[PDB]
Amino acid sequence: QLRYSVPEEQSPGALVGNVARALGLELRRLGPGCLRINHLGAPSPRYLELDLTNGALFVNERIDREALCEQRPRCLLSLEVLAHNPVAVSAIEVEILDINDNSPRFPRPDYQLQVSESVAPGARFHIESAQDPDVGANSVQTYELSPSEHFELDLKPLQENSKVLELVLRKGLDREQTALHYLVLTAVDGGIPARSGTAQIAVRVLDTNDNSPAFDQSTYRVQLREDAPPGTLVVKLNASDPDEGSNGELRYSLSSYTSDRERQLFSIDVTTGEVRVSGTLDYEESSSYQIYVQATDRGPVPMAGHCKVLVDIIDVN
Ligand SMILES: *[C@@H]1O[C@H](CO)[C@@H](O)[C@H](O)[C@H]1NC(C)=O
Ligand SMILES: *[C@H]1O[C@H](CO)[C@@H](O)[C@H](O)[C@@H]1O
Ligand SMILES: *[C@H]1O[C@H](CO)[C@@H](O)[C@H](O)[C@@H]1O
Ligand SMILES: [Ca+2]
Ligand SMILES: [Ca+2]
Ligand SMILES: [Ca+2]
Ligand SMILES: [Ca+2]
Ligand SMILES: [Ca+2]
Ligand SMILES: [Ca+2]
Repeated sequence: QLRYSVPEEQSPGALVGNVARALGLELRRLGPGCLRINHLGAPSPRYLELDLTNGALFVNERIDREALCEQRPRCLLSLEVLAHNPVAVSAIEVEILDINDNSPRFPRPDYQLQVSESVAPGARFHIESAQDPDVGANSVQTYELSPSEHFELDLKPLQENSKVLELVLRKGLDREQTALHYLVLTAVDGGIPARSGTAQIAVRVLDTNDNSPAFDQSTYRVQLREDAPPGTLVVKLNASDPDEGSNGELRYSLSSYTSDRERQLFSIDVTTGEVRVSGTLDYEESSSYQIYVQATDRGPVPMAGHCKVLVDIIDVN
């Protein structure tokens, strides 16, 4: 047939071709109503018009390839040119070229991802692909991710013109270090200049009980007078747990390894961690005491920290 290529979205009056010269048709053989226009085997609006004065085919209306052909790779208008004296029918095909007049667009602007802190590196997360109503090179080609030490993208060709996008955990997460990672995902087409679309991804690091309680010091040394009354404050122990909520909540207790006698002599407060004197003290009975104290989590798997209190009884009278 006769074939022309017209880029979409040209303003009316743009020249397509010289039809009369191409088909060897004298202008006298052309008249009103001599141009028929078809799309997909059905008649269509006057996207094109033929000038009877110079035999030129030109753009008569806005031609939007996206509306016409959507995602189909080829966009073709079928024309019939009708001549008389003698009667002749010439078929013309007009290809509508795609331009990069659309940007890549994600279905949503904001995405939220929940990842447990225990999740090990090399884990992979589904992320939704962007869409670009253009075709070929003008459609989505590459993705890039905002700078992150923890996450990277994997982009793989899948079919003819679509790709698989995967979010990959490259480095371990630590909620105590950072609880929320802000990521921007950018989709880019292959048009020149390239057009972009972005989506925000918020990565929330869920807490695991991966920290055990810890005292400021391993060992405490205290001098206690033997005549110290019961309820006397021996020492205030401070333990801390950086985990979240129940996982960082501590209860103080004396270790089971402590002797029965010491439990009678000494007591510790479960919440505050104040070690106090319970029973009367005798330097003759004992020169020293060794109290083992532990602090425990309220997490699903309770975690513990330990320290030793060394009590020096001071002789009186
Ligand atoms: C525990 O913390 C309190 C509050 O700052 C402080 O007064 C006390 O000395 C601390 N105890 C120890 C053993 O450091
Ligand atoms: C759209 O914009 C992004 C940055 O926002 C570019 O990286 C891309 O190449 C396109 O120009
Ligand atoms: C992602 O970022 C681009 C460029 O900052 C915005 O234009 C877009 O709307 C989204 O916020
Ligand atoms: Ca268009
Ligand atoms: Ca287009
Ligand atoms: Ca595009
Ligand atoms: Ca941690
Ligand atoms: Ca934790
Ligand atoms: Ca903990």
